[PDB]
Amino acid sequence: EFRDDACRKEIQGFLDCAARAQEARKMRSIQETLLPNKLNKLLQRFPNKPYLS
Amino acid sequence: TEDFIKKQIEEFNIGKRHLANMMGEDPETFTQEDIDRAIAYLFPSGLFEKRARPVMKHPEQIFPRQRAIQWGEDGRPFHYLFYTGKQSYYSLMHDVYGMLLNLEKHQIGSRWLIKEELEEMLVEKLSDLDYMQFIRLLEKLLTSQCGAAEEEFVQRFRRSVKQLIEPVQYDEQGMAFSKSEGKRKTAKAEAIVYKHGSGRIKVNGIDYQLYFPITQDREQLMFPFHFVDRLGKHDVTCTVSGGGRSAQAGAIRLAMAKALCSFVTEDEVEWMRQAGLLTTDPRVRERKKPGQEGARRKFTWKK
Amino acid sequence: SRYSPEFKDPLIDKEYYRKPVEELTEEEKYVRELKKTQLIKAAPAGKTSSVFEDPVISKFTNMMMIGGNKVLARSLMIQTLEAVKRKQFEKYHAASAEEQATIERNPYTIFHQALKNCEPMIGLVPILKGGRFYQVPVPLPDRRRRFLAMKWMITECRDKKHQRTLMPEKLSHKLLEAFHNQGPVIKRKHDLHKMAEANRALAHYRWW
Amino acid sequence: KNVLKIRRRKMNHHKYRKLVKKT
RNA sequence: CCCCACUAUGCUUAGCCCUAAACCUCAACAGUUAAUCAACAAAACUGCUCGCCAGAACACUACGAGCCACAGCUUAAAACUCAAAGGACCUGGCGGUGCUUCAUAUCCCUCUAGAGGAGCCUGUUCUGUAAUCGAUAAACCCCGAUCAACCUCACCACCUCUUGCUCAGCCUAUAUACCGCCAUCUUCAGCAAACCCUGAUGAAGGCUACAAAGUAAGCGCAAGUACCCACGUAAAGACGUUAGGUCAAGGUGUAGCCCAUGAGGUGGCAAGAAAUGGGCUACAUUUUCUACCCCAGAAAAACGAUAGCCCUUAUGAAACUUAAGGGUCGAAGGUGGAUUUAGCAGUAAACUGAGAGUAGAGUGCUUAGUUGAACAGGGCCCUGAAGCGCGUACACACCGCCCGUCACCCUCCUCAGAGGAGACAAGUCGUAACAUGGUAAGUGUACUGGAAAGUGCACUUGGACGAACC
Ligand SMILES: [K+]
Ligand SMILES: [Mg+2]
Ligand SMILES: [Mg+2]
Ligand SMILES: [Mg+2]
Ligand SMILES: [Mg+2]
Ligand SMILES: [Mg+2]
Ligand SMILES: [Mg+2]
Ligand SMILES: [Mg+2]
Ligand SMILES: [Mg+2]
Ligand SMILES: [Mg+2]
Ligand SMILES: [Mg+2]
Ligand SMILES: [Mg+2]
Ligand SMILES: [Mg+2]
Ligand SMILES: [Mg+2]
Ligand SMILES: [Mg+2]
Ligand SMILES: [Mg+2]
Ligand SMILES: [Mg+2]
Ligand SMILES: [Mg+2]
Ligand SMILES: [Mg+2]
Ligand SMILES: [Mg+2]
Ligand SMILES: [Mg+2]
Ligand SMILES: [Mg+2]
Ligand SMILES: [Mg+2]
Ligand SMILES: [Mg+2]
Ligand SMILES: [Mg+2]
Ligand SMILES: [Mg+2]
Repeated sequence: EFRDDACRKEIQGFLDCAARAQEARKMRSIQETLLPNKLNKLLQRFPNKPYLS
Repeated sequence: TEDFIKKQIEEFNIGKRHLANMMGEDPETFTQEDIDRAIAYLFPSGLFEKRARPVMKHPEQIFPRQRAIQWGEDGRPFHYLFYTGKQSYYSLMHDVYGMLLNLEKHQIGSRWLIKEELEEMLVEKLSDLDYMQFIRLLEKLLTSQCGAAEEEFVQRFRRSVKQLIEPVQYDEQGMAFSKSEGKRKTAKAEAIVYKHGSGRIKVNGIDYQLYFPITQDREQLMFPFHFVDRLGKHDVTCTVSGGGRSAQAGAIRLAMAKALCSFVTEDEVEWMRQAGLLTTDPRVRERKKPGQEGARRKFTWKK
Repeated sequence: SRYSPEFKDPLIDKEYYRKPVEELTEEEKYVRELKKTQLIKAAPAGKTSSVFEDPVISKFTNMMMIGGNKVLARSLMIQTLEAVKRKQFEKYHAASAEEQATIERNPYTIFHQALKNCEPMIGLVPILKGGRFYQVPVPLPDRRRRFLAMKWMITECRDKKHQRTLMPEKLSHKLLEAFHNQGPVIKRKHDLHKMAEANRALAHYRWW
Repeated sequence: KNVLKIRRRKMNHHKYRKLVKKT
């Protein structure tokens, strides 16, 4: 009957899991910040030549 | 041109002597500050922008830095990097790179100048990325155990970068006190805090609990003394005017904290500053703008 | 914001400022040294180092405020606390010594516990997948949970059902009900949880 | 290339088929 | 279009039919890579041969002819009509366009307060009157007006004057001739003369920082300045967009009136069937009255009008109609639907003054001040913004273009009268095509349907699938 009194362990697990999900989002974002930008810079350094120079 | 600058210099000297005569001052000891004061008196102009007011300065300060001709009559440019178009900047880069090579073979008090400072040094126009590259090179030079022979060069691009305790006075009866002032919104308060006291506070001649019947305001008055744990130790006399009850309480709080700084230790003063007791709240009412209800409230849009 | 970005919010804790220098880790000493050379905002007029200062009650009073009448809001809050304490004292005295062990008389504790009980664990947020929004159940941050508890309490008090009943009495009665895990606020929290469970089938519509 | 010519031919053919069916 | 059922049909046999975007839209054979080559595409050519082509549409058509074909296929014209049709690109807009990243009171959720519900004030639209004018999506709607009893006044009715206050006059038309001052994106940051280069010297384009053709004076931003800081608010905000507003601030070109469209005088309209916009008042208990300006006492079905009626007073020559005060009455209403406004801090909200203009007149406007909050964390359906791309039959630029039926008139052709084509040309019903054209488009063929067209089978890209892994 949704009485939180008799579901404390499950509620606490749910809350801690949500907190860990937030932490995972933050750590994943910072870590993500090879990158397409770096890869494009390297390709620019060594670009394709479909013509004659 | 250089001849024009020389003529301007001669005219400036003649005018300096004439102005010394006009002001009756001695031409020999007649300085630039005196020139400025005399010109301000003679040609009073209230234009807000100081650069718009009359100026009689030396031609060096008046005219900008004119980059000299970089090639002789033979047509051959003087500097070996002239054709790069940024000869000064590239010479600097080349020298720094040479220093880095030499170092590689052999082995809060300042800041890096701004791009404008570098441009003025080189009398040349640069780019954001040029400045960034130069700063990265200088950073590498610094980190690479730059010796005195290198730090001498490095410093050419380095630019240099606590509550004021009021004096303690003594009343006619010899008891020590400190006086301070503080403004909040439209309320100004002057507070006198005695070295030894029983915590009594008299505001405008009225005891604090009667002047500030609001528990919030009395808490504000308590906060300074309570923080440094001196409740009941100092007596206080405050004269406050302007603003409402809350603004007056805040102003008295600021004045009391500033005065109490003198009677607390330096660590206590720094702690109060970090707690915000000593910082003047800059938040003041924003002026209403025409065509909108309030400072930010706009008239209800009619799509 | 009249405060430039350089300005930092003041910290108000006599214990923190009196902490021994030896107890400070390298990073903590560095933080103190940095703050020695930082700009700090002026202490807001809402908080002080008063040992009796309660941030939760301060925020509740702010939420209860109407049109910048801090005086009236604070008066209502103190009246509510006094009413709660008086009711608890009456019950304590009228109660037997055995149950007096359980009867609690600290109004601050009663208020904190009532709010914590009312805090809704899982909320319903609109989530859009494929162009259609649905009320997906979702975990809530602690800030949102506390705010929802306070807002439900205040709105329940402000409802017009209790006519000619002063806000101190209304709020004290509702707070006691919540503390004993009863009343319209707890009913509303359970209703939110029930709706979330009913819409449990849409949980996967969330992506974060 | 656009298909304007194909569309014109298609419309003409559709009209012709409809006319033949009609008559 | 989506879902279900089922048939011809797809299958086997024997005949017919002989059409496809039957396209690799690139003929067969032999040869060359040298001095290139409109554009794009799949580089440019040489020799030889066959077939084919000669403006568009009429036209995968009519006739003639042939055929196992009978609503068919192959070959295939002409008359009337037009100055174009067309192929490839560049720029711009547009996309119910792709990916990525954002919006910081901002597009959605989230916080606060509101509007949308009642009365009133007021603007507008409508109705009415003899009775102005202008704005009238954003960017109008307490707007021109920091203001209408007479005046203001440009309106209507009547009367009056004619070298007229003016070396006349005209608030007469033209903001789609203008100056003047402005909204608008703009809550932007780009605009750029003068040069240089790239494209075969086409319209056009000009970036990579471990840098690859850009340099740029000037303008804007920025900087500087007012306010209380270096923060914030102001101010500022270029080139242009909407032929955006104003010929009624004034002037001003063109046109128009001159015994009147000019001038003067008296009076008079400026109301509400009703809708709608903004604001004020409330719906109360965090309330109402009293004292005080925050330690009170009462009220509490009463709360609630600044509405109505009566009286007085202020200004004025004129007051039922303007304002203030008082008396009288205590009305609708009980926190309001989808929808929608503002706000990121001394802000929202509440409260208190002052000023502009008037003789007097606003709940309006400008502005000083007091108290003084909550959320500020997630996302991309929609709005939008940027970047990089894709498509493009649009170029008056999607409020675009354009198809077909039906009826609207002439030319020509076939025809026993009726059909067909074209042109002219405004309509009616849809939105089939051009953007992923909102179901990708189309070829052949079959059935179906006002109508474009829909669907079935195969075929084409003259569509895409975002082009390392995810
Ligand atoms: K309302
Ligand atoms: Mg046709
Ligand atoms: Mg094939
Ligand atoms: Mg055919
Ligand atoms: Mg035929
Ligand atoms: Mg025939
Ligand atoms: Mg908004
Ligand atoms: Mg209404
Ligand atoms: Mg008008
Ligand atoms: Mg109009
Ligand atoms: Mg008159
Ligand atoms: Mg009048
Ligand atoms: Mg006239
Ligand atoms: Mg115009
Ligand atoms: Mg600026
Ligand atoms: Mg501005
Ligand atoms: Mg216009
Ligand atoms: Mg107009
Ligand atoms: Mg006239
Ligand atoms: Mg009345
Ligand atoms: Mg009178
Ligand atoms: Mg009454
Ligand atoms: Mg379509
Ligand atoms: Mg389609
Ligand atoms: Mg098809
Ligand atoms: Mg069908």
